[PDB]
This record gives sequence, C-alpha cells and structure tokens, in this order.
Amino acid sequence: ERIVLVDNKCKCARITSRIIRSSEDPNEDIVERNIRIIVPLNNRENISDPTSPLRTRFVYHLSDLCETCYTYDRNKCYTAVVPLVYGGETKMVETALTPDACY
Amino acid sequence: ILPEVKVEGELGGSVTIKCPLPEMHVRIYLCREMAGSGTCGTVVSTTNFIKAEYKGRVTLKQYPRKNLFLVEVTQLTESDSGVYACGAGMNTDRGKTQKVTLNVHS
Amino acid sequence: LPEVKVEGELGGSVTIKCPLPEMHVRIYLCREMAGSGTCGTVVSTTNFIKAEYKGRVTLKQYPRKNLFLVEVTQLTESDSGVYACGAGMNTDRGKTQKVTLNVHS
Amino acid sequence: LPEVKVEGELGGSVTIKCPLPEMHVRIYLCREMAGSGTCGTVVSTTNFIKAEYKGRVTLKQYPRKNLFLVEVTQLTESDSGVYACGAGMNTDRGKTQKVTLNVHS
Amino acid sequence: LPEVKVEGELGGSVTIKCPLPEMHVRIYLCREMAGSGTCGTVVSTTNFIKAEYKGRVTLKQYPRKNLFLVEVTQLTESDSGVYACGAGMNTDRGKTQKVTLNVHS
Amino acid sequence: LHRPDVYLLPPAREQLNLRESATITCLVTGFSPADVFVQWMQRGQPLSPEKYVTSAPMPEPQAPGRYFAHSILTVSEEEWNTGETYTCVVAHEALPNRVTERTVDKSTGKPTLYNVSLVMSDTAGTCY
Amino acid sequence: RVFAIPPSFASIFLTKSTKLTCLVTDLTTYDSVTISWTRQNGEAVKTHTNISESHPNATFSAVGEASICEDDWNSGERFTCTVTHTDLPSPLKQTISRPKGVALHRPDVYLLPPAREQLNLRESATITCLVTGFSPADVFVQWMQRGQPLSPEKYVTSAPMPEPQAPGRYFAHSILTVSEEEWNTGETYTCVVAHEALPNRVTERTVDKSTGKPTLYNVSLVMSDTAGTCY
Amino acid sequence: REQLNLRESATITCLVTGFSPADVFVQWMQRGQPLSPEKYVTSAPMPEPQAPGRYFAHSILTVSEEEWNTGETYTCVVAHEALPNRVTERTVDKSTGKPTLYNVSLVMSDT
Amino acid sequence: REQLNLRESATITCLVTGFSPADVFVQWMQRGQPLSPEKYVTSAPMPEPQAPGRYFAHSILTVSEEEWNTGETYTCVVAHEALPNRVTERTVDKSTGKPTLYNVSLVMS
Ligand SMILES: *[C@@H]1O[C@H](CO)[C@@H](O[C@@H]2O[C@H](CO)[C@@H](O)[C@H](O)[C@H]2NC(C)=O)[C@H](O)[C@H]1NC(C)=O
Ligand SMILES: *[C@@H]1O[C@H](CO)[C@@H](O)[C@H](O)[C@H]1NC(C)=O
Ligand SMILES: *[C@@H]1O[C@H](CO)[C@@H](O)[C@H](O)[C@H]1NC(C)=O
Ligand SMILES: *[C@@H]1O[C@H](CO)[C@@H](O)[C@H](O)[C@H]1NC(C)=O
Ligand SMILES: *[C@@H]1O[C@H](CO)[C@@H](O)[C@H](O)[C@H]1NC(C)=O
Repeated sequence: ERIVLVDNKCKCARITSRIIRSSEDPNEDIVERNIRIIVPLNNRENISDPTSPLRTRFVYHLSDLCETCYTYDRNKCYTAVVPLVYGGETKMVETALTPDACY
Repeated sequence: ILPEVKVEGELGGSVTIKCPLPEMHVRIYLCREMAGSGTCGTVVSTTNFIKAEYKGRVTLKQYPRKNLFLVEVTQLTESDSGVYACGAGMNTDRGKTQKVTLNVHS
Repeated sequence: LPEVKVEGELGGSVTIKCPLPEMHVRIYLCREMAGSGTCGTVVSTTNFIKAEYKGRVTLKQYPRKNLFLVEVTQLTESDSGVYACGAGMNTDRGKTQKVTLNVHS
Repeated sequence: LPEVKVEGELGGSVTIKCPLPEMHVRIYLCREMAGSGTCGTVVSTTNFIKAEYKGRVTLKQYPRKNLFLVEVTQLTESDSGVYACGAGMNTDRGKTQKVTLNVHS
Repeated sequence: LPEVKVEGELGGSVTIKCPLPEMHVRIYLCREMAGSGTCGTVVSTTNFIKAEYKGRVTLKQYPRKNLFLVEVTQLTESDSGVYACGAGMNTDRGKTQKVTLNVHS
Repeated sequence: LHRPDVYLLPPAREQLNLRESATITCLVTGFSPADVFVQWMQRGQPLSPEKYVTSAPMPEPQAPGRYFAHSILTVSEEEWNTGETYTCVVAHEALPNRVTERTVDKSTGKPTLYNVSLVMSDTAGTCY
Repeated sequence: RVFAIPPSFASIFLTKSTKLTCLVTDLTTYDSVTISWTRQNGEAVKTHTNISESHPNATFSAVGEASICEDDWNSGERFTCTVTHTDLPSPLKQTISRPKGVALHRPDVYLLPPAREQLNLRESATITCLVTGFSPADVFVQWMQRGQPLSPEKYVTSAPMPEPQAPGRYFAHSILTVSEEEWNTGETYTCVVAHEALPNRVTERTVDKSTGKPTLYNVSLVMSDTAGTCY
Repeated sequence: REQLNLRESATITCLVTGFSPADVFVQWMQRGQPLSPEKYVTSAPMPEPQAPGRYFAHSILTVSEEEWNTGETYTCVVAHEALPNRVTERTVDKSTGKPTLYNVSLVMSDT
Repeated sequence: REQLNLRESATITCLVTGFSPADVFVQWMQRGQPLSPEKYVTSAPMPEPQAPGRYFAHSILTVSEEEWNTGETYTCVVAHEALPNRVTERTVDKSTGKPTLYNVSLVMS
C-alpha cells in the first residue's frame, strides 16, 4: 500500500506515504507521511578514514534526500592504506576496513 | 519484505527446510527467534556453530547452482516447533531473508 | 521446557516430579505468579517455605534417578496454577521445567 | 566553501567573483538573510532582480575561465553582508561559494 | 553574608568570630573547599576535628553575647582560604557567615 | 531565450465539497519565443481535445521577452478515489529533451501529519 | 644444535623476497663448515654467502639462505636442510617442509579498551587485541599510534594456541601499555593484522577514549524542512 | 559487543599482571560453584618488557550469548604466593559498561 | 542518603547471614591493604530467628565522606570454614548501582 519516496542507504531514511480511508465516505481522507531515520552512534566522521573523531552532529536536510556520509553500505567494500614496517621495510598496504563485504 | 513460506510436519519423524541462498555472503543461519526478548538465537549456522540442544539432528547443504541451501533435521520433538528464519551477513537480527513456520500434527 | 501437567484431587496429596541437576546447590519449586513478571519461591534448599504453604509441603532430594520429588499435602482452589521448578541464585532466571496444577471437585 | 571576502568603498562599484558550473542552467547570487533560515534570490538567469537592487546589479556569464561575474553599482550600509552564490532550481540547497561584503566610509 | 576578613601572622594563633544562633544545636566552622561544590566540616559540636586540624583548634560557646569563638593555633599556607561558619545538620545549606584567612610571612 | 518553466496544481479543497466535478491546472510560463501546446495524457493515452482548453500565449506582467500560458482540464469528482494522476506535458524548442511530463496525484500534495520515528543504536554502522 | 626457521607468509607477502634459514649454535668453534640444501629428489640449490659471525660466548651462529618458488612450496614438496661438521661426521638432516594449507578461515579481530577499575588507579592503561578463529596459524600483528608506527618492544604478542570449542582453529592475543595521560588525550591506537584468508590480506580495528565503553552519549540530532517537496 | 551481534558465543577474559615470581593459578566459577576445567584456557607467566623481573598472564572463558544475556555473573579467582590471603576475586556482568547518561537534543524545524 | 548530608562521616555495613557453625572472620581492606582492626567493629554469631540451626553476624566501617566521594573500592572479605576455598569478598563504591539518566532537550518548533 505504502509507496516509497526515499530509500537512501547513506542516511538510512525511508520516506513513505499512505492515504487511509475515512469512515465510509470520500471526504476527510487524511494523508500520512512516515519517516524512519536510524542514527549510528559508533561511526566516525570520515567514514573511510578510521582516525577522525566520532560523529556527534547529525544534520538531515530532508529536501535533498527527496558528500559526507553517515552509515556504510551492505553492498560495497571500504578499503584504506597502512604502513607495515615488517622486516624494517615501511610499506603502504591496502586494508579491507569493511571485510566480509569485499569477497 | 520477503516471503513467509510455511511448512508442516504431519506427525514427527523427519522434516525438510529450504530457504533462498544469497550471493557474495559466507554466513547462513536458521535462528528460531522463539525468545520473549525477541533477540534471535542462532540454531545451526556456517562459520562453524550449532545449538546445545540441536545436535546430531541438524545439517546444512549449500547449493549455489539452484541459489538455495538445504537443511535436514531428523526426528521431531516438542521443543523444535514454532517459527524459524533464514539469512546471511554478520548480524543474526537485521540480516533475515525469510520467516518460516514449523508445526507438527501429532 | 517439559510439562508434567500433573493432576490431582481436592484433599489428599499430590507429588510434583522435577529433574535434580548437578553443579547447582539451591533447588526450588517457584510458583509462576505471572502478575508483574515475578515468580515467588515456594520451597528451596535455603529452607524458605512460604507462609501460605507452611507445614503442607516438603522437598526430598536423592540422586538415584537424578530426580527430586516435592509433595503438596491438602489442596485448595489457590493450588491450581503453574509451579516452574529450577535452580540458581536468581529464581526467575532458572525455573527450567514448567508444570500445571488444578483441582477435581 | 571558498570565501572571496571581497572589499569595496562607498559609492562606485564592486565586482563579485563566483564559479560558473556546467550542467546547471539557473545561476544565482542569493543573499544570506540568516533570519528564519531563509535566503532570498538577489539575481538569477531566470531574470529576477530584487526591488531593492533594481537597476543597480547585472550578471554576465562567459565560460572562458569557468567564471561568471556579477557587478553591484552604488553602495549602501545595507550592502554589507553575505551573498552566497550557487546554482540549481532550489536556492537554499546550492550556495556553492560564500562571500562577505562591507563598506569603507 | 558578613565577612570578618580576619587577618593573622604565621605561627601564634588567630581567633575566628562567628554568630551563635538559637534553636540550632549543631554549630560548625566549615571550610569552603570550593572544589566540586562541597564543604568539609573542620569542627562541630558533635565532636569532629578534621585530621589536618587535630589538636590545633577548639570551639567554645557562651550565651553571653550570642557569639561563639573558635581559635586556630599554629598556622600554615594551607590555612589561607574561606571558613564559612553556620548551623543545622546540612553543612552546605548553612554557612550563615563567610570569612577569609591568609598568612603574613 | 530561456527554459519554459512549468507547474501543475491540484483541485481546491473547498472545490471537493459540492460533488459535481474537479479541475486540474497545468501552468506553462516562459518559452521565449512562444511555442507551446499541452496534451493531457492519462496512462499514456491522450485525452479528448474537448476536455483540456488551452487558450493562448500571454506576455508576463513584466515581459522583456518572456511569455506564459494556462491550460485546465475537467474531470469527475467521484473518480478521485483512485487518482489516475492525470499527467500534463509541455513542448518547446528550447528544451534538451523537448518534453517535461508533469503529473500529480491525491497522494502527492500537502502532508496532513508527520509521523517521524527516529531511533538511536550503536549497531547501525552497516545500515543493513 | 641446528635450528631451522621457515619463511613466514608476511615475509613472502610484504618483503616478497623469500628465503629459508638454517642456523647452528651450542657448537665448538671450527671453520671450514659447509651448509647445503637438499630436496626429496636430490637436487641441490644455491646457498648464499655472507655467513653470520660466531657468537661472543664461543659458539656458532651462522646464516644460510636459499630461494625456492612459492608455487613449489604450495606444491608441498618435502625439503631437507643439512650441515657438515668434523665433530659429528654424520651431517645433521632436518626438514623444512611446508604442509600446503588446511581449510582457510578469516580471523575475527576484536579490540577491547582498558578496564574501568584500572583507570581508577590513574597509573597506566593496557589495550588488548584478541584475534580469533583463524586457520592455519599465520597472523602478523602490529600497532601504531595516530598514524605513526610504534616500537616492537612496546607491546607483546602471543603465539597461536588450539581452540577447545572449535576443532582445527587457533587464536592469539596482543597487549599494548601506555601512560594514563596518553589515553586521556584522545590519542587513537589501532591493531592491524595480516593473514592469508584476509581478502585484502590486511584488516584493522581502531578505538579511543570516546569509543571504548563511554560514560555519556552526547548527541545533536537536527532536522529541517520536514515538509519540503518529496516525490 | 561486536562479537555479541553474531548471537553464537561470548568470551570473558581475565588478565593477571604485575606479579613476581611466576607460578600463579587461575580458576573460573559462578555463584560459588566451580566451573568445569575443560571450558577455559590459561597462558603461562610471560616476562613484562618495562618491568625488570615482573610477569603477566591471561585466561579466557567461552559461554553462550544467551547465558550472558540471562544476567548470570562469572567470578575469576587467582592464587599467588604473595597475596596476604593468597586469594583474590573479581566480577563482571551485563551491568558494567552501560552508558551512565544520555544527553540528546532534538531541534526539529520547518525552516 | 541523609547520613551523607552531614559532611562528617559515613558507615558501611557488611551483613553476613545463614552460616554454620560460628567463628566466622571478617576484616576490611582498601585496595589490597588491610585496614587497622580499630577502624571497624564486628558483632558476634547470634542465631537466625526464622531459620533454625543458623547464625548471622554484622560489621560496620566508619569512613570520612570526603574520601568516599572519590573512589576507595572498600572490599569486605569473609573467612568461613565451608566456602569452596574458605575465602570470599565483595565490594561497593560510590557508583555501585547508579542507574541511567536521560536529558532530553526537545526544541520543538
Ligand atoms: C577522508 O579520507 C579520505 C581518504 O584519506 C580523503 O581523501 C583522500 O585524500 C588523499 C590525499 O590526502 C588521496 O590520496 C586519496 O585518494 C583520497 N581518497 C579518495 C577516495 O580519493 C578525504 O579528503 C578525507 N576527508 C576529509 C574531510 O578530510
Ligand atoms: C507511526 O509510526 C509508527 C512507527 O513506524 C508506526 O508503527 C505507526 O503505525 C505510525 N502511525 C501511523 C498512523 O501511520
Ligand atoms: C557536547 O555537545 C555540546 C554541543 O551540543 C558541546 O558544546 C560539548 O563540547 C560536547 N561535549 C564534549 C565532551 O565534547
Ligand atoms: C549536554 O548537552 C547540553 C545541550 O546540548 C550541552 O550544552 C552540554 O555541553 C552537554 N554536556 C556534555 C558533557 O556534553
Ligand atoms: C542536561 O540538560 C541541560 C539542558 O539542556 C543542560 O544544561 C545540561 O548541561 C545537561 N547535562 C548534561 C550532563 O549533559
């Protein structure tokens, strides 16, 4: 019944809508609008860099939804580079920040 | 939402359960979610695991060709009833993909 | 998990059969009040006998068949509910086996 | 993001430098009212020059260096605030560049 | 409210003058620690002399002038702060009079 | 020479109180030089020309070179229980895609309630 | 005593250049000693020069290295290391065979902050890093602070040990110790690990004061234009 | 908490540090009843880098996630020849790292 | 609570119940250092009224409120002759059972 206006996965906002029938009449058919955001309190500021401070402020301009990101995507891989000094050989190596989703 | 396939037993002795097999995921479980809290408790899963109660009566066979995985449970008792789920990923709750119900007429 | 669904008659006595586990000292036959999600212990190894059941119940443990038997003498309408038996310091967290009771009169 | 922090003198004229983007037809030099979180369009390619700025401002676009220049003739105390410039049908969603203005007299 | 701003010298002794009220039995000379909004009782009629001030202070009450006098023998840099005196069970909700102390050496 | 801006409006709230009919208005402004016409299609099927009534291009109140036009259409009141969305369209030479299909439905419009249900968790990182 | 150390996955993975070493110790000092390498079919491979100097306590300390193909090692071909000394006329033969690979599995990395009671003492804080359930045993672990690697002597790493709950599975530990002031200055520490199963061969977890079991949840939820225009 | 999301098992770790000399003894029990010795593993005393001659050790125990959630407490006991009573205990449960307080601040607007 | 609104001292009690036989040993130590036996008192094994063939004891410790508001785990060790290894201990601090506190600050507009 409910149509979907927004399915953003970066902000996990699901804007939907539905019109409910009145008490056996075509009048006062009140419309609805459901919004469901799921805030992550453990994610960092720069989601692709595990050194930036924690994410405190959350700004949601609903107009844009219907680029800084807040949450990860179950269908994608995030990677980075770290210096491994193994054998006295400082070496930048790629690292799967979000493993199990890079297979 | 995803399908709500339902199965029955017609007296105990054997039962068979099938759920869709997702791609690019290594974990597969059949948690029963039969708890008052609601937190699903993984019964039989890959990545090596099993249920303290459910042992020797539970097995998993993944078939990528049919995009399905198969779990076979021998016999039947009163405890192993109610509902069951299926899914993938590394979060038993929030990662489900089906809601199957198990019942026995015995 | 298992339910004895024990049955009896008004007056006389009825025996409640519950499993006697090992590595668990306190053994109780809690009564599922089911009021505000709280269970009140009827009898325990701590010699805790409820006032309403004082002088009418007993608990005997003997690890022969890994069973402890609790007998309830006399009977009243009040004695017609659920008496989950279990072990552990927290009574509510235990109560492994569930049983039901009624009156036939 | 970038701030020209352009400066000028009372009277005369001052030129505001803002980037001219591609795949965006409407180009505006909105004024950040910052009253109830609303920005009012001063000029646009759709042809709308605010009444207070009528006959004193112009907007010329030429994709030579990917820049569009807006000139403000005359000057008043009122002309001493923020004029975020941007593109797109929505005005309070663009504001690609922020700039500040003042008066020296 | 009133401040004696009492002054003294290193060594010797200094007398703190504070009002002796009626209908209040516990009389104390609390020290305003002003650390986490807390005041620690230095002396009281209930008999509690802080360890740091043990054997160096005394409290004598006389109804002659609705005044009670407290004497501090010896002196240390530590003895250079605020010693609000008051009455009642709650020490932080009394502090009838505030006073300051210092050292001259 | 500017892009012809277009808009659409739903029937009035007080109009849905006599139970006779309803009107939907598609406003077309700009399109310099004035070259537009509107065809009201529903479900991809053009409606009869006798229903929608386009009139003429008219200069804007302040018209350096701009113009505008208005076109309405008449429907039945009892048919709005399902919407059907009654799509509008415009055509002009100063358009990269020379079509700007515009459509609205009972569902689209002013929300009469805002049921926001935000949640806080420390396991939303993945946003399954 | 003749000691043989096979090359590690990390060496072959990072340094790329791979070699196997046999060393002798607890042996009377005697020059003119030959170090050789033998496969199961008897073929000999080149042994490298630059033998290590003898230990100051009058005992041997030598290095002998050779290069064998990584595909050859993956083929599971048995190799033998031999050394010659006049004291023992019979050369000592030892095996450095690589047993291919048993079922591969990914190592779950959990990183935990210092205990609350420990911080009460306000002396020093210890951060742990529990790798878990990796088969086989080949995990290289390291620590860096705010993008700068730390000395290997500032932390201690365990060795793979069997897992009672999981047959054919191994786990390991690692702890780092720092002063309380450093932990209380929002400094950030991470525990990078390296294993064959890892898809990128390297993964990392990170914690700081704010993320390790925090006391407060400061949040500034702010939304605007809720009505807007949504389609 | 990351391990808990799997709804399979849980690992409590007991960390003994700073003692000298070696030969410490660690055992696990709950509600006063000793636990089976086939469910936990203990490391041997290992030298401490900065410390001149002090050692450390660590033991881990695996329990069902359900059991952790049920609310059961698990105590860890160490026996060394230097403690005045030669015995010490610690305790952890679900109520250990709960956030002490929230400070949310919604500022809903339409402009 | 009302004891602490005095700024002079606080008392911590260590109730021991249901043991048999007598001769239980209780002492108070702070962060591994046993405290002087003069700083605390102890009751004597007296019978449990409703529970027959049983005993219970008591022990209190006086302490300044200045230092109680800073930490000092203050564990209470008990030495009976029927414990699994003859010794047990418990501890409580200023934040033993503080619950969760919400500070919602809606700026609804
Ligand atoms: C967030 O982190 C990313 C990754 O470090 C930053 O972008 C990288 O910047 C470096 C140079 O500083 C480049 O080598 C990388 O190629 C960039 N990453 C990508 C994906 O292009 C990014 O700038 C950071 N954001 C902030 C605000 O600091
Ligand atoms: C309001 O939102 C809640 C949460 O999504 C939902 O359960 C409820 O049905 C909604 N109410 C209406 C009238 O849509
Ligand atoms: C908590 O948030 C406020 C703003 O809402 C900020 O002023 C303060 O610094 C934050 N607390 C910390 C510890 O950063
Ligand atoms: C708590 O929230 C208020 C309101 O945002 C803020 O002013 C204050 O700084 C916050 N406290 C902390 C410790 O973050
Ligand atoms: C509680 O909320 C009030 C009002 O916003 C704020 O002033 C105060 O700092 C908050 N306290 C904490 C500990 O955040």
